[PDB]
Amino acid sequence: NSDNLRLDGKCAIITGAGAGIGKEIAITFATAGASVVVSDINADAANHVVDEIQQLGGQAFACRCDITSEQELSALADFAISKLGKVDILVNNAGGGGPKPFDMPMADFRRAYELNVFSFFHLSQLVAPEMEKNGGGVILTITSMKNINMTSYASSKAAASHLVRNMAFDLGEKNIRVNGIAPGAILTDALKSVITPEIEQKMLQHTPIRRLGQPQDIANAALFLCSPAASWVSGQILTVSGGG
Amino acid sequence: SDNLRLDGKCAIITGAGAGIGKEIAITFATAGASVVVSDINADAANHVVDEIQQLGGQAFACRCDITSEQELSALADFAISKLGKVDILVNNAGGGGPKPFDMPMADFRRAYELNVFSFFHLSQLVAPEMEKNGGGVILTITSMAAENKNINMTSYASSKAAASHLVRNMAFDLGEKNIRVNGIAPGAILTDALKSVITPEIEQKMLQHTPIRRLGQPQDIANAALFLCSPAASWVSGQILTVSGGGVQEL
Amino acid sequence: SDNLRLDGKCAIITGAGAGIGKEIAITFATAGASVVVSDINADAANHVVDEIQQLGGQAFACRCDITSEQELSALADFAISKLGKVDILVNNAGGGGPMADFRRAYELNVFSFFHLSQLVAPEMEKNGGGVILTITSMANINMTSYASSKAAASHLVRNMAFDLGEKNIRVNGIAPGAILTDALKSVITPEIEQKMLQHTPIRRLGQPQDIANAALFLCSPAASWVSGQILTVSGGGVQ
Amino acid sequence: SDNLRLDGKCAIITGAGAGIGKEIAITFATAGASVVVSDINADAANHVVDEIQQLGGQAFACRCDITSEQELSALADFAISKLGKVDILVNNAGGGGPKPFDMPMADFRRAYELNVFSFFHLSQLVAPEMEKNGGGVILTITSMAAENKNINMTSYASSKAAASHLVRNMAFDLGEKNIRVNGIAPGAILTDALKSVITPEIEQKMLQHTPIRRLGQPQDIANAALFLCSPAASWVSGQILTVSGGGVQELN
Repeated sequence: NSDNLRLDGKCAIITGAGAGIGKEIAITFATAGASVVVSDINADAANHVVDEIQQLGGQAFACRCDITSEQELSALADFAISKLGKVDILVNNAGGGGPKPFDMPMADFRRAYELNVFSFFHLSQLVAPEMEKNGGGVILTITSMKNINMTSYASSKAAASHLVRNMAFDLGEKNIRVNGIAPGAILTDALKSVITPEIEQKMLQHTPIRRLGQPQDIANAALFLCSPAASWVSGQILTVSGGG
Repeated sequence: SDNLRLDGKCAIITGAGAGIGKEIAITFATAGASVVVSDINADAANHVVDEIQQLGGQAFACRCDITSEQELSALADFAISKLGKVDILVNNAGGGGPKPFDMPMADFRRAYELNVFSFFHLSQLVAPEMEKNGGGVILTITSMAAENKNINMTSYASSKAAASHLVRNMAFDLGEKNIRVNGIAPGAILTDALKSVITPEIEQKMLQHTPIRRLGQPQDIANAALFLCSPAASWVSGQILTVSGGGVQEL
Repeated sequence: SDNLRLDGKCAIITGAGAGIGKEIAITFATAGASVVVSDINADAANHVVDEIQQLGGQAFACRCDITSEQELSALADFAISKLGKVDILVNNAGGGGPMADFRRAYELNVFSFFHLSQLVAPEMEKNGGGVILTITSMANINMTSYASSKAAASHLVRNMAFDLGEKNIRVNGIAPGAILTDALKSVITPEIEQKMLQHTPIRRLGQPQDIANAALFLCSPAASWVSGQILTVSGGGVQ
Repeated sequence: SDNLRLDGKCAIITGAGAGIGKEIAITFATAGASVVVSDINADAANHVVDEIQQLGGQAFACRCDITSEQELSALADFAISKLGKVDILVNNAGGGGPKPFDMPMADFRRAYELNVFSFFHLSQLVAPEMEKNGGGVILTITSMAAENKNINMTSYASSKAAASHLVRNMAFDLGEKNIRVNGIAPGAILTDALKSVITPEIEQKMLQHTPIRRLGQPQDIANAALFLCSPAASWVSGQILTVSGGGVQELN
């Protein structure tokens, strides 16, 4: 029930684990006893999160990967099985995302689909056979993060969400749970470089649920959903965004 | 491993006599919560309090019809008096199910009394009590009938869809008081009650569109309730988590 | 053309003495329906009958308090006396937007519509089909009562459609946004108004004509395979 | 008469050769619109242009492979040239269907080239032309798969859920230009295509969970398209109307 939120013996791939929400998923899962492949677009960023995990206990390995190359996604899977022996957990991060004008070049609209939909659907194809071997596992996508100037990322987030619901049918036969988190009003790095003394005091006037949560808030929900404690939770999208 | 423990924190669990609310009252108790156990039947409440004290936690029993506003005021008053405060409220008391379109209006209204009017009133009574100790967390057990459509479900589905939506609204309002509000839509739970009923032929039929192909246990739903009412869901509010192995189970 | 006409058909219409009800009443009369015009206030209902009669007869007035089951029932008996059959039912919630208070939203949006549907379906079954329509309340200030009631009523439609479908009766709902002429003046001001225009892509508020149009579509043979739909008429807004 | 006709309007209709998209162009042309009929086969759009012509309506054929951004740019400019304005865009062309989870990635990406990127680039093109007429309406034909939940449906369902959510995003971005954006999720339509495989026994399997016990006609969708693109929907934006008797119709 509190050992249900542990992952000892489990092996996890986390994409976009260099920084932000990905990073705390990787640290939270390692610290919960899982062997973890830390994957980012950026080799250096990957190795920094691994130093942080290794200096906490917990097994971790860095792998650079561009998630918009299939050859690269296969490399990650083949790497994961090479360093870990099996795969029980895939956590897939898109990356913040954020606003975009209607008249954006098509590439800029297509890019969101790689990050949030395509990469996620292919990595899920790469890891399902491994999971099935081991009598099951769990796949989890963290979608991008209020309705104007959002066609690319709101659109790609809704695709990924109904992809979760359907994947759960396809992969439930293999006893693989599929779910997603929609992260919300997160105090991210962006919003740190950009907050002045005068606003940190103005915000403290509001109640904790009316402010911003931390990436550890997404990380805690990710853990629960990928844990024995949620063994009958599938096709869910949990929005983790406080209450205004 | 401490943000999935409720040490100190004081919970009111309604309908905690049997099935889901019993299992939530016990999991909460064993995770450190002091637990007021409410049921329509004093006798069923006492069996669960006894059980929580054999296992080393602290629970008080309190008979309560959630359709009497005065009985709901007395339930809250009892919680403040034996625990000293309220941190958690698990709204499990509910009811109704398949009814024909031509039922009496009395029968249609009972659905709203059980699932809507009761829920809102108890939330509005405990809220001021939760602000004064710096906030709190409200959980309701809703139903998959709130998001599914079928013949003979007018009273039940509509009442539960209202409840599902009170979660979203209340989450906004009670945000100012630092209160979280969520719901759990449970799948088919293989409870003690059902385990009498269920032949191994019905099992096949219920799970025939359930991707994680087994029936639910009360523990599955109590695990979900533990997560949502714990500091690890401090950034989770206005949400309905469905636990049903990714499908629906007909009967 | 006449696939969006109501010639020879007989509509019951509540909340019809002002605002969205009145505009549906007149649209429907104009479309050829005989109309029972019910409002809480018998004066208001009576002016809408006389205005419909000046335009091209076939309207009848019936004071109804929709929160009392006897009043609901007399309006259903009164409606069968004057019209002979019922083909179309349009329930119009009496909710502006902003416990016994909490319950009133459920009387208007939920318990009135269901019970009126219960009285009127036996008549619709008898004549081999029909159509029922709810206008939900225009319903963040004291709207938790109206948003919950609106959500109930909306899923009532989705479910109630299965029940009445066997009887060849289609069920739908319109969930209207911020809509003027009617006594919204009450609280609108110039500040609260402009706060609605910034989150409405189509920069204008609704007229009652916006709903009555949708209402005519959903209640005509043009929408004869539409059931269990809530149509949002919000100029692009979100709820 | 007044609020539900298209006299003086100029429609581009994609996938217009058969089924739902053919009956949208015929009902639109009858409502008084000028109509650019587009299918992937110029012969298809033409047959339909002849059906329209033989009923009093001005129409024109411009073929388009919606998957190519250049034939998309060719269709846009043809309709500008032929009609003068673009007041209305009915997005109907698109494919995909059930495929297994272990599908080639090329099959998965194609569903997006068919059901999303097409819908969006073509909107990117007609939106400015619509702006300088004082507004317009865009309609897309989505799918109940965008809401429904089943096996072997990943490429189709996800992709259709993008098109459907696009609808409420484009409503916000184009409302400034006074453009309305809507969609319809059609039930099982007894098009000629379907009437040629239908058994008076699979009808029964499909009507099972279906409150108004009949399959649709392309007229049911065309009627709906006409409301949503007529000025009787002048204040309807960011909405999906599902037309399917209040049920889901399954081969399952």
